[PDB]
Amino acid sequence: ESSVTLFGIVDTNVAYVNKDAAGDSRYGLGTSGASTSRLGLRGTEDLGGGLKAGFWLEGEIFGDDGNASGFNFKRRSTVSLSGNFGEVRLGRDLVPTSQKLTSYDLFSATGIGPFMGFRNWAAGQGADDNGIRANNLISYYTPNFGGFNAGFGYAFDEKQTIGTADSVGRYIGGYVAYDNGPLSASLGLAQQKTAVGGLATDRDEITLGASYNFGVAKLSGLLQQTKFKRDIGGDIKTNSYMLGASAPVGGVGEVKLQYALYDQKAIDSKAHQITLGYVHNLSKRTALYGNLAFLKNKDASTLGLQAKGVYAGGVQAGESQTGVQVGIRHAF
Amino acid sequence: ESSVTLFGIVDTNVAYVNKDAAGDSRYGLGTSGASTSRLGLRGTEDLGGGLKAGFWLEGEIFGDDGNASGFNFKRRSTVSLSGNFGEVRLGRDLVPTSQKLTSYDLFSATGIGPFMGFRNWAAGQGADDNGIRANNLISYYTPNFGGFNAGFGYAFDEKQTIGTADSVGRYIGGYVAYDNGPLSASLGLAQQKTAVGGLATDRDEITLGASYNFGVAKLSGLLQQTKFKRDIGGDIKTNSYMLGASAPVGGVGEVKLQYALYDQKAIDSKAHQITLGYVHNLSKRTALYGNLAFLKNKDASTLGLQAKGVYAGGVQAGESQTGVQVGIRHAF
Amino acid sequence: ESSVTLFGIVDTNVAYVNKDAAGDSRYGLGTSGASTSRLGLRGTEDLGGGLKAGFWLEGEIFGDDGNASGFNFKRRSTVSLSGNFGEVRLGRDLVPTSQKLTSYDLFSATGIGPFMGFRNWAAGQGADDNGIRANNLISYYTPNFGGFNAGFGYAFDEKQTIGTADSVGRYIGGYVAYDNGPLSASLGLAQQKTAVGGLATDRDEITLGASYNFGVAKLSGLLQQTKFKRDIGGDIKTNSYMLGASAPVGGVGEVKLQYALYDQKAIDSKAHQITLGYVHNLSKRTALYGNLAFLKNKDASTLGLQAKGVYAGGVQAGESQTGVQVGIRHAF
Amino acid sequence: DNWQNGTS
Amino acid sequence: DNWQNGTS
Amino acid sequence: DNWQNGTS
Ligand SMILES: [Ca+2]
Ligand SMILES: [Ca+2]
Ligand SMILES: [Ca+2]
Ligand SMILES: [Ca+2]
Ligand SMILES: [Ca+2]
Ligand SMILES: [Ca+2]
Ligand SMILES: [Ca+2]
Repeated sequence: ESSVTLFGIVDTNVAYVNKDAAGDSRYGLGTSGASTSRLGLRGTEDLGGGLKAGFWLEGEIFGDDGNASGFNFKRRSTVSLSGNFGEVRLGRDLVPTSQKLTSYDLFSATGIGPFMGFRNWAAGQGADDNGIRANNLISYYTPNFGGFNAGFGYAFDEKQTIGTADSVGRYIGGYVAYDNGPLSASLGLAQQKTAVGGLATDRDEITLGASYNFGVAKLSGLLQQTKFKRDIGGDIKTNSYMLGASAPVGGVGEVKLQYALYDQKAIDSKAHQITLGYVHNLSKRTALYGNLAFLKNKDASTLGLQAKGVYAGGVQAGESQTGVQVGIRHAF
Repeated sequence: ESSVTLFGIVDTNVAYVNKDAAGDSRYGLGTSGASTSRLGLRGTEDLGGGLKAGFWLEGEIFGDDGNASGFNFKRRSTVSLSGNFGEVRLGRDLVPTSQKLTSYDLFSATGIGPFMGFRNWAAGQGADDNGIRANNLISYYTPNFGGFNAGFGYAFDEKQTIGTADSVGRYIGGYVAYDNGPLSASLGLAQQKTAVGGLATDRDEITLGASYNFGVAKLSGLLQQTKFKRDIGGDIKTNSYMLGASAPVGGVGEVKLQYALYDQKAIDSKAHQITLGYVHNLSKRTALYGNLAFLKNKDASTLGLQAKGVYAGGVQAGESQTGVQVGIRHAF
Repeated sequence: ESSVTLFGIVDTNVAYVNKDAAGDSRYGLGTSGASTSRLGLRGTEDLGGGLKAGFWLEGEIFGDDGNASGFNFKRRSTVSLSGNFGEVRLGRDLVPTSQKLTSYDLFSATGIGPFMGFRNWAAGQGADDNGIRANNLISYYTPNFGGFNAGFGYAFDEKQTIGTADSVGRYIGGYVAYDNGPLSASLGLAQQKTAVGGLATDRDEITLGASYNFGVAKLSGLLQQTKFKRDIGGDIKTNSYMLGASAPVGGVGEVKLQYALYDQKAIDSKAHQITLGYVHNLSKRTALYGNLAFLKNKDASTLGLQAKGVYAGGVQAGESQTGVQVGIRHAF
Repeated sequence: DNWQNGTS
Repeated sequence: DNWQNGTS
Repeated sequence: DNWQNGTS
């Protein structure tokens, strides 16, 4: 029951957005429209008695530029022990809140279509103020007993200091969930320490997600409140909402539709997004895909679609933006 | 018919040049004298009906310093589909013009001996103003039908802006060729967008190559004109010529001789180069090799031999430079 | 007799030191407490007649941050030929003096416990003024004949210039040794070229090491003098001493104890260190471990324990520092 | 162990 | 699939 | 050749 695996995904696309921050269209070769491109090594070693040791080293691939800024293992770099008690992991990884709750996003938290809640709404100065991953992380995942399951993590700040914050990067968080196969629901809660403009700030996040797979189609949704609360007073609060559906089409095909709303209280502005996706499987490993998204900013909102490798910046206040990605995803 | 391959080459050498830009000799441990040192992963997946999906991730290795500046996949990072129609590749790679035409260089476009035509003659400000590789590349390669074959590529600029150039990095190019085994000939044409001193400039390149393998020996040659044409007027034009021969010696050995001329019109100066090479195969994977080169600059020319990892800068105007590399190439 | 191997170690820990350079405690998730975390590829190719070609590419892994500063092959990036004559290696590696003499350190030259002699005592300006590895290295290792064995290396400076030093990075060095299984003893001598404050300086190092494995326990020790001798006059001289013992405990366990003294003549100050270690093997590949160290600085000495990934800086002059690491080491 | 791909 | 070297 | 792990 021991093995070692070298694996990855190259997902590269052509992409277009009709406007950038100057109002000009952009198009080009981008990446990671259907799944994040990656390269990794992992293993499991059977130690006897149901105890296993694991490792996992994974970094993002950027096929449009050959990883010009250098390859790393920032997606995951863990060592773990697992057994009938669950699993304990040490190292950089998705924090438990994002690992579990991003599963409700039908666009796999990548490309132009996905839920944007896990983002740095306040221009926090920490390394991971999108709430997705943490350095210096220890996590514990329970088994699933009768559907119920939970995860918990703590990431050490190691006295990282920015301005009046001397614990930048601390994470404490976890979730409780129910997963029985067709039905899934989770509640996550997390706090990170950060700074905004050099002033100590808490990043507080509460997230609820649920889905039901009817077989002929799946319904999924997310609700999140993210609040950056500055110690001396003041807060940047965002409420993010998403509902989506996916369905198999003709064997080999899949259609996806997601709607999202981002209510950015600090600028009293909303943005709305609608994304349509299609995936056509040539094999279990190889798919062609297309995404089409429409993002409507109101008032002072300046959110932009995330066409990785082409354009992922903002747009002018109150502008609507259209984006398209067409590509190929190849897993190995 | 599916597979995955982890592969590479470590080619490390001792090297010497008798002068640098100050007129002093340099010697040391360098790399990539016979083949470029590399590490890569590639795969082919049989999809049925003659259709295949591929990936290829490859970066250069620098064995003298342990890749001190960080490992990347800048040599190639593609995903592809191939079939009876030919092959389409997405991602950073050699552009079709260089991929095909560099095959005529008997020194494998590496070390002190190779053809220097694919270089940044004008101090263009783009990432790839040597015309070798491009970011954001899509390429199409035909099958070989009755000898005839062709390749075409387009690389997106993605509005990269330097001074008055707002399409830096664009490539459009291709070749037509005839290859029947012993005889090979190709004509390549390409244009890149760039800037020189912040002023928009086209990099235009036309290249002809041919070779014939007699078995007892092979004759090969290249002719190229590279013109950097500035939009407001003015141009830096270089005509590059090479003729070479190689022959097996005693089973296990190979001797190579190449002569080149670089006519640098913007400085009204020529440089001439003669390189002798020997390769001694210990196995199909492992070879010992030696290169000896003599580069004569005339007038204002300051070209230097490319002893990678020891010295690859220029020399004083009108100086002649001698270089030597002795090393080992090990493929895996 | 040919093979290719992809291998590594993930060693990640929680660690604590009671003081940093400001006198504050630090704790966090660190790495490499029992063995240095690494990822590598190596191979051996049988060429016939007892001749073999090898390659070895290895870089450090930082599991707490996912190699955030980028992955490289700075631990070793060699190609080699070996045979009944011994072995010749080209490329960045441990220099022969450190490769052989660090074997006497019971803490595997990593974590908070190890011998600190191989360090940059003088704030030399070279890349490798700890005397551990070199760029541009050629090494020759003899066979072991009747116990006796030796190693020699030369690393090219390649005219690296810092201030008045124009041969920065040069190494010349080697060792003689006797190794019969239970008994080991070695004498190493080395000189590097460097600069201190922009002034040319020789780094001279002489090291003696010995050990005896009684089976029930092993005794090991090191003696070293490192002298940075500035060409215009003046020197920073350090005498480093270590004695240690290890013993198996209960099958599966191992206890280690090491004492060291660093006599820093330039500041007329000593530091003393005592480290206790335990390793508990869950398998041949997976171990849990703990290290406990106490470092006492006297007078002007400011040495700190090396809790990699948590805190590895100095402490206030004359302060004592306590450190702990607890972790897991998983080899693959 | 021999290194396997992602799909085993 | 098992990962192969360059020469298969 | 097929790629092996560290312990062969
Ligand atoms: Ca793991
Ligand atoms: Ca791009
Ligand atoms: Ca490919
Ligand atoms: Ca070098
Ligand atoms: Ca080697
Ligand atoms: Ca890197
Ligand atoms: Ca850390």
